[PDB]
Amino acid sequence: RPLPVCPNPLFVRWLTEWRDEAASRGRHTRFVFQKALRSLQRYPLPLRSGKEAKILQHFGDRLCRMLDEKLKQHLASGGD
Repeated sequence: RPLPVCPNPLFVRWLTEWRDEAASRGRHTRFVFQKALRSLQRYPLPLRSGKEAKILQHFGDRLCRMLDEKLKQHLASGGD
């Protein structure tokens, strides 16, 4: 929604779109994107870095790494 109520990370939409694609494609990573996304929705801190996602074991180091790499790519490319 266009309502900026609750600072939801750029990580939120990524975990949402990857899990959504994973539900349509049959990707097994759908489950790891879920437990990460649910953790973020119950966590009142806007994760700006994968360093901040690292403390959350629900994500895991692989998940935290992907998010931080994507955060880098997006700012560099404008979109994605």
